[PDB]
Amino acid sequence: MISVNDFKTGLTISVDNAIWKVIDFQHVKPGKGSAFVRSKLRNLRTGAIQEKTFRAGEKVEPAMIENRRMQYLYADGDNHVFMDNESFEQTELSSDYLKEELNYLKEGMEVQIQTYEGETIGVELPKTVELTVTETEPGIGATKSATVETGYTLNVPLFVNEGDVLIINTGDGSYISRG
Repeated sequence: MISVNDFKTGLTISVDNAIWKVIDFQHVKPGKGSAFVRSKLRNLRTGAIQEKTFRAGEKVEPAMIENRRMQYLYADGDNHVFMDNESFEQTELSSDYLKEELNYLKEGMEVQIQTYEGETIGVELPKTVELTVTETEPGIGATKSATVETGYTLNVPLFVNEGDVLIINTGDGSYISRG
């Protein structure tokens, strides 16, 4: 493990049943005695920030995060199958893990998946996506509702027609323009 005398910005560690990144830290020398570390840690699941103190002799546990470039192949009922671009290994993720991301995912999309000791900790989508309109009122600074091919519904300009391709921001869910 990591000694209190060997910290640096950016180390990844496991402590108190969470995984964390060292954002900043101070190496403390108390008078003439035994040194310790006060660290600022970011939780790699939630983004919360907490202070943690490591005392001399403690032996902090390292954490290895795997980051993989993957392709979404297709849905298999409740299973969503992704392929590793380098190895061709397949991973199956569930709708109940991907609840919000399914508003935007479509067959063929490239994603990045992060894993810690077998657990899946994140899926990073493209920043924008192109999705077709399956339901909206016909055309005849005002908006109307539209449903796209994933089931996602959003507000769009009055000129949009069923079958149009929309460019949508995956961060805030908003309409950008037509494709």
